Amino acid sequence: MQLLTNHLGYERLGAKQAILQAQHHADIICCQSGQSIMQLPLQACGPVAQWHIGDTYSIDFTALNICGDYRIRVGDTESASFCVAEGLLMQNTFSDVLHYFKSQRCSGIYECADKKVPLFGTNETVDVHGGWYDASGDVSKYFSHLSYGNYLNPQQTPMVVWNMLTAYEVLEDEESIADFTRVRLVEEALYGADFLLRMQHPQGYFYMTVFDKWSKSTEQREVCAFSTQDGHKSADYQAGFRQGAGVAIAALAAASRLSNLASTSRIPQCGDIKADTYLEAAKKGYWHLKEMNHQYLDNGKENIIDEYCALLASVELYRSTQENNFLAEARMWADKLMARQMSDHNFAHYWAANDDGSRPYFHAAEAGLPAIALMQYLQIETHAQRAEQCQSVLLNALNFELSITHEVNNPFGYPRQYTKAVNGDKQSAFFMPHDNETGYWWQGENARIASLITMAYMAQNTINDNEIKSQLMIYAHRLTDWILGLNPFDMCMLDGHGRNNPDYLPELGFSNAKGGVCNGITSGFENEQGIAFKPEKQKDDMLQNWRWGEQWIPHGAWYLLAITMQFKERNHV
Amino acid sequence: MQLLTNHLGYERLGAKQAILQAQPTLALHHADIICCQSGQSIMQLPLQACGPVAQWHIGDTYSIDFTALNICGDYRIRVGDTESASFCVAEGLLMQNTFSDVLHYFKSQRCSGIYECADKKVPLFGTNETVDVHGGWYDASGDVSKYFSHLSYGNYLNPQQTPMVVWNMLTAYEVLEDEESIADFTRVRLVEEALYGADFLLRMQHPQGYFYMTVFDKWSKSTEQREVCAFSTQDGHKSADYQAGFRQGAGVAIAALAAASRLSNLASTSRIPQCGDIKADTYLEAAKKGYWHLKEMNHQYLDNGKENIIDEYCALLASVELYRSTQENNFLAEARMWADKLMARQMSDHNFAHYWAANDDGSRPYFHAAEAGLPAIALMQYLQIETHAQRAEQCQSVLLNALNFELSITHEVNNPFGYPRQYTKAVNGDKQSAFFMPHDNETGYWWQGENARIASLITMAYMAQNTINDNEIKSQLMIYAHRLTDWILGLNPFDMCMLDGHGRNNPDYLPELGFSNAKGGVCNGITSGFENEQGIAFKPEKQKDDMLQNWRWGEQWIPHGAWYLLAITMQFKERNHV
Ligand code: NA
Ligand code: NA
Repeated sequence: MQLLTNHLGYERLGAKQAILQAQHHADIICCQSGQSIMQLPLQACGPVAQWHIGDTYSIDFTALNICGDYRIRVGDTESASFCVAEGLLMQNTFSDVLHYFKSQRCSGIYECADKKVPLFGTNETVDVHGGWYDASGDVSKYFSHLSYGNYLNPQQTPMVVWNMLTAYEVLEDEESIADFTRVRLVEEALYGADFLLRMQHPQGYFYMTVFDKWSKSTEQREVCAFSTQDGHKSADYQAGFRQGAGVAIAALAAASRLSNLASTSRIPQCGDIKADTYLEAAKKGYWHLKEMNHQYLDNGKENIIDEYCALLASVELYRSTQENNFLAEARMWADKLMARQMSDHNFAHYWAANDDGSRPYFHAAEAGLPAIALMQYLQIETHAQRAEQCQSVLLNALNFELSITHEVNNPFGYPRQYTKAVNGDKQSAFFMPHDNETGYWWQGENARIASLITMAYMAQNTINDNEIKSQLMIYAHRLTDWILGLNPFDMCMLDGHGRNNPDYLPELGFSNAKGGVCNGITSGFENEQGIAFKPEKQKDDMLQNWRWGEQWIPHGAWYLLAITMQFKERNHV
Repeated sequence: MQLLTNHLGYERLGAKQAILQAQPTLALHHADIICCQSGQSIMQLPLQACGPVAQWHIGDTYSIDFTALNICGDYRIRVGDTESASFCVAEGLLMQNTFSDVLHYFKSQRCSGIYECADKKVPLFGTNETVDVHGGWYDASGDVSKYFSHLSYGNYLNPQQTPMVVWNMLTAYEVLEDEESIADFTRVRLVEEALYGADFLLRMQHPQGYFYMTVFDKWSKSTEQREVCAFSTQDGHKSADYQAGFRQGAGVAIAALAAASRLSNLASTSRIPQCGDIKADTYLEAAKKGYWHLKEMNHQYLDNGKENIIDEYCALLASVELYRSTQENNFLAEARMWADKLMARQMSDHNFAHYWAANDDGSRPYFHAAEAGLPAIALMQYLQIETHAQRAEQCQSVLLNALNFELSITHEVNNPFGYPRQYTKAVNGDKQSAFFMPHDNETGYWWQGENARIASLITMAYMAQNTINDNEIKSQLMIYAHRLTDWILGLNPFDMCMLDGHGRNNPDYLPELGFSNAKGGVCNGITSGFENEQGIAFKPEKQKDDMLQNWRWGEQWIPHGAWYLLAITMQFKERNHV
């Protein structure tokens, strides 16, 4: 018998569960007392897919709202201690995540190299210094990659910037947040913004990547795109809306607006914030891609990823300029994005990746973004009928997430998805399919998980359905639990907190950093109905083991925004 | 009862203990060491009573010596029905588990953003000139000011700050050079951090040759208030005495710049990825210029105009490194002059033979909350260059006497935790031995936990392994170094690991004000009682919420991490020492 909990703890007013894996009822013990304060029943749950973890029971101790330290006991099996606190993850983890970013800033010989990096295929060198190393084992810097697969592009460095700026605005009205924390957060954000400036060519487009073929050599760093697990470079480095650039424009436009917030006047300053420079870059990049986008896409065709990224761009540009043309632009993108919601024989209201819905949208970094982008758009849409129609597509999208998550036995509340392999049919699953358009790529989904936590909390201020809001709060707390150690490996994936933190290749000097988040758990390597983390047969194989333990900056950025949204909503019952 | 252990664990070879806190009245007489994986006891051990400690009032304690355990794995201690937490026995343990995190800690504390923007044009106190002193690291988890040193008005308390970080990193980089199991990417990270620091040292040098003592904001976190200055007292009154004498960081800064200039001698330097060349000549010329300028001016920069032990250990480092980097006889003559001065600081009185004196007649003993291992470490550096047989033997006699003194004073009284003791004197008190520095001292306010001091004495105990010729002393120094290491990592009466991110009960500083401790960093730590100097305290109830006092315990400060990083690197070098 093992009692699994969130290794850190539970938000004071959140949904609260533990999972017993055993082949009784449960006590909740006050640590300070040593004595039982609740006695609760075990709800039986079936076996999960082919995870082969035995039967499980959940214990629901949501009603506990007393701040303290507690333990769960069943029989003579005790969980580890965990904490219940208001603002628990804000209080215990938010600072560490900023230090993680500052520790990952491109610096020393790499920063020196990146002042004079060549454009692939040419001898022209450009100054693209700044930003962050992408991963605990990769000093390359990315807008996105996997572009040659079309449907898999993750938003990388730009997403970190937009997430931090958006977190900063959310915290603006929080009295218990200190101005020094604002100084640190906006610094990391504008540091990122400054790199997004340097990644823009005079023509207006942004570079996709500064890539060294994973060599760690300064001489191999080049502005390029790249494809396959062999990292073959190409000259197709102009970033289309889905290849990072839409989110970069969105982040730049948000950055230009900081002087709208009272804290920006109050905190210490030096120089002035280059506000107009950010805004002009965002506008220029935007009108450039409305001219050039399709020519930058590998298959020449826009898909749901373009549409949510361009929606964020045009929305932020509208908030930052109040120019009617950007509201028209946002309406245009929102209409397209809403039309990706489609129904078939398996699901009502799933998200389509392509035009006919034959390829469902699923995304290991950012599955919450279609709904997130719609919520952002809802903050600006004053047309009552457009707002109403959008609310309903947004409600169906939230319902679809809950519904597919609950379709099958799922004691952990792992957010399920609708996927398709290249030689396979559409099907619901826990984890992304391994046979996809990249021909190799799949890994833990912590960023995707945190993007869905972010969507669930954002919905609290957006929708009207109190029942759905309720189920979202619960969904959000269990996805949070998974990342923080309530999973079958009893493993906290936020480094420096909880137990069993995994490492990457510290024997080779590629160690995971405190405050960072790793890729995480996948299906099995041979059995895609299985579950795995550093499975025995691949654990020592360097061509494969990065799928599990390596850290990657989008995980940390989406976790940062997730916990900031949790903090906003921490008292909404 | 409670079983206290190193929260992380024990280096595979050498001294290992746990401490039991239990009633005087304990019927039990043995401990078992349990293998976590199987639950089998693999060793059974006697309990040795240690007796009460000073006026700590922690009750009775017993030590459990499981040094004989060499077998890698996870274990716990059991006494009766009481068990300790689990811990690891591993070769290279702290290197494997903490080194990378301490480097990420430094990179996380680099001066950046608006503070970097301010420091490119910071005013010099009392003038209308401004200077570009950007770079380096924030001094503390609650202080974005940057320091060579401070407490200069107290004369005997100056701690080596930013410069010590750079010398410690460079010294660690060199020790690691012939370690096959350290990866080159680690070397890239460590030399980056060290040269980042050395670059800041260069910007801190005035064209005349002296270094600025401090870039200080009166603790305000205001960009405009930053200013090159000295300051004094707890109110931070600024002044124009910002020329750093040898003891005010400048001697260690010269040592660091001279060590930096030599990195091209190391095979790794050519091997790792390049982006142009390290500024070797620039560092060496600055070190020489700074050195000769203080040979002329030092006395004028000192608050009482008189050098003391701290000038002599810092200037011994400076001259030893300049000799190493130049091979010029000139610098070996300097180093010999400084060593002769430092050795003459060892004195005896009715309490202690061969204590260290801070002033000329030994009426004020040397004690130092950041760096008490430095007199012996400087002498060890010098022994590395001294070719003359009689000079070496005489210096070895003084060193062995100093190592014996630290072991004697630590073992003078009941001391289950092996806390390194020291010989102190309050401004209106007599010389006496103690655990913790005296609260009534020349500063009129300053005292705090001693982690950097603890790690400098760990560093001294491991450097001795390669320097001295006495096996029995080398052996008691290994034991001492291990217990010092335990204290920092949670084998203490607070059951508190003070390396943030590792172990349990990590303390914070003022996170509700946005001043959060950083993972990989080390806090000040434990002190005597606030009212009772014979007691022990860490965030005591009466002062825990008082901001004029609570910085003494939980705040992080960069000397602690930097001395911790060197201490574990010297342990790693000596890990196979049979
Ligand atoms: Na492209
Ligand atoms: Na001075």
